[PDB]
Amino acid sequence: EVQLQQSGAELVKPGASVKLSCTASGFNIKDTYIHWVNQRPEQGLEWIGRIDPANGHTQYDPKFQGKATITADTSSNTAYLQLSSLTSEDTAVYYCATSDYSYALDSWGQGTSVTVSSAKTTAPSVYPLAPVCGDTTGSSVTLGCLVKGYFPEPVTLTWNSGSLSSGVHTFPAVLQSDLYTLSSSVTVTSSTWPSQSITCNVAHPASSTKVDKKIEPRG
Amino acid sequence: DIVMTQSPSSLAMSVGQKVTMSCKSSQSLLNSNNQKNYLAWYQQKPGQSPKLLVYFASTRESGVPDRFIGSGSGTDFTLTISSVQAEDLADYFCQQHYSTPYTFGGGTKLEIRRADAAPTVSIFPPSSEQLTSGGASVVCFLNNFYPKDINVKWKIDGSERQNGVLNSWTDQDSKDSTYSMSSTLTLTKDEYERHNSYTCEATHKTSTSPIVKSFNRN
Amino acid sequence: INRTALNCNDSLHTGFIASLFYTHSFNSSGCPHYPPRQCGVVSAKTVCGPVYCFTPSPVVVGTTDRLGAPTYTWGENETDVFLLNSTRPPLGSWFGCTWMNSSGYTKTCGAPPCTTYLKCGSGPWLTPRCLIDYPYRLWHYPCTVNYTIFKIRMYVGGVEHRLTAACNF
Ligand SMILES: *[C@@H]1O[C@H](CO)[C@@H](O[C@@H]2O[C@H](CO)[C@@H](O[C@@H]3O[C@H](CO)[C@@H](O)[C@H](O)[C@@H]3O)[C@H](O)[C@H]2NC(C)=O)[C@H](O)[C@H]1NC(C)=O
Ligand SMILES: *[C@@H]1O[C@H](CO)[C@@H](O[C@@H]2O[C@H](CO)[C@@H](O)[C@H](O)[C@H]2NC(C)=O)[C@H](O)[C@H]1NC(C)=O
Ligand SMILES: *[C@@H]1O[C@H](CO)[C@@H](O)[C@H](O)[C@H]1NC(C)=O
Ligand SMILES: *[C@@H]1O[C@H](CO)[C@@H](O)[C@H](O)[C@H]1NC(C)=O
Repeated sequence: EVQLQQSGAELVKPGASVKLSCTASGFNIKDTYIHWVNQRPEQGLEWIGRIDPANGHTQYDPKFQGKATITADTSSNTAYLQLSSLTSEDTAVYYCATSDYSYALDSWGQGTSVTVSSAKTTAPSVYPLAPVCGDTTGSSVTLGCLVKGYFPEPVTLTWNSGSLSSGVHTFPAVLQSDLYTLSSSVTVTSSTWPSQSITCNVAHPASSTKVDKKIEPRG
Repeated sequence: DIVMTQSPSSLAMSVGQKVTMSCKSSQSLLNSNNQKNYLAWYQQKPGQSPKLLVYFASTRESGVPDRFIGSGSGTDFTLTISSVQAEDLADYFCQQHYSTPYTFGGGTKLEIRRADAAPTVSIFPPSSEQLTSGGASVVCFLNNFYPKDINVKWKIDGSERQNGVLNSWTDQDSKDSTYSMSSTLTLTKDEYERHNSYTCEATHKTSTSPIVKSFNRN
Repeated sequence: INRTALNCNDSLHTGFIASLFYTHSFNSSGCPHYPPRQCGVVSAKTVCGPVYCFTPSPVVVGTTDRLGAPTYTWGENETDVFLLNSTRPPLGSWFGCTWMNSSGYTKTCGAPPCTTYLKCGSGPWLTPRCLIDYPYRLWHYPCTVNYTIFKIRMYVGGVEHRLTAACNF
């Protein structure tokens, strides 16, 4: 399973174009085929095309021609996928996968999710969720963190800079009116909080948003 | 285009047991020269990229546990797990690598069956930073319960409220095989301060009586 | 500063160094092999052109001295520059190796003789009918021009290698 690094999440306006990157490390791309696979929200997989970087030969699925052009540059050990005139049904995740003669996709990339919308990049507001003020003291306590009113995806949420791992349930973002909303919850033993500091870290690269929020009891 | 039909669409199995899912093609995948079936099986764990399990119908990819076994020929193909594990939960895709365009199956989602579990409920009244901005959201968490079927009713002063609610579910935990659910009810500051109770009611098959968590603005 | 040793002058008139510039070099009127002797140390006086060496993936070896420090002057000062000796890529650096003599024709090298390649593997030949392709495969091996090439993968020592293989079919 060789490794392939893909470009970042792209927000594209309806009608605009976008090019995706897929860089390969540990091997020469000219000894593989480079495929591009598609997956739309809660849909199956779809093969778009492939390219032989040793001679540039490209095969495509007929339903994607005119919309997708695959290229490869053995100089940078990198292949590309250019999407032209995007619509709402082009919103999906795009993978790049290697292959040998068998055309079995043996190694994939992490993916690049593309969002096609005219909506405006908006930064989230991050709120801390402390337990109810009148509450009995138990064995463990559960804290939360609300990330509301941002666009587009993704955000990144961690507790105590990643070192607080277990007992966390980060819930998938939902969308209302062009604005995502995301929550997380962490559960620790009561002898841990508020004895020790528990901070909610939220990043939204689309708006350069980097925010830390310590959970403090109410009153 | 070769059509791949996968059956069933969903599958639940307890840990340590054997499960089977089937893949069928619209034309033969058997090579006459090669006497090889050009079928591939992929596993996609939630929030991840697909991984190669089996290619050439029955050749297991290096590094894959030997409990995954591909079988079949011609037009009938099955993937089998000798003893499924709590980590095996995934969407399993069969794909033909025979002719262009290479087509995929619908996918078979594998769930894990475990012992019933009660939800741990925690309700959170809105933060102070949110109240100064003009809005108020009440959050209610429902963690580590099983099975996944569950319902939530918000009660304001004992009366049901339906608009303003937004829910979210996590994928099944790859370790304890439980489910967790978030439910956020959103108001305006004056609508929020115009009421007292706010109850988050949950009904689950693990209890005949609904689980109630409430607070007061006191 | 590059470090590659070319000492080419075809006393017998091969026309071998005429084969580095193609659209023309494709000539092999006479084609009418793999078993060698284990790699020792050659020195640039005997070499012309690059010195390819097979890990599953092809690699060129650089000029150096008696030790490992490299030369950087195109192999010319009693330049014992190519330490082609090793056991096998599970343990050592490569299976076997090929470079072109100034003769105009060259010979290969390989590990002690006897999938099955990582067991019985010396030269670039995976099987009797198949070799590994490198940019100078046509030059060092001019009778394999009609072989059909295809992509293949191979696991060796825990790392995956991606190869282009040429075969007589
Ligand atoms: C690789 O394939 C090429 C074909 O593109 C081979 O070149 C051709 O080889 C044939 C061999 O039968 C030549 O035909 C014969 O040539 C002899 C001597 O000229 C003649 O006496 C026979 O009557 C017959 O015509 C042919 O001339 C030659 N060239 C072309 C353009 O076809 C080449 O030999 C192959 N190389 C290897 C290593 O297999
Ligand atoms: C490299 O080239 C040299 C000269 O081109 C080869 O030297 C020949 O060696 C044979 C011994 O088998 C002598 O009979 C010839 O007279 C030599 N040719 C000369 C001196 O011009 C040498 O054999 C080549 N290397 C290999 C490995 O074959
Ligand atoms: C110069 O030396 C480097 C060493 O890494 C080698 O890769 C390269 O092929 C040599 N020659 C040229 C023309 O770059
Ligand atoms: C390729 O195989 C054929 C059939 O065995 C044989 O006649 C021919 O000489 C072979 N060519 C080479 C270059 O080995």
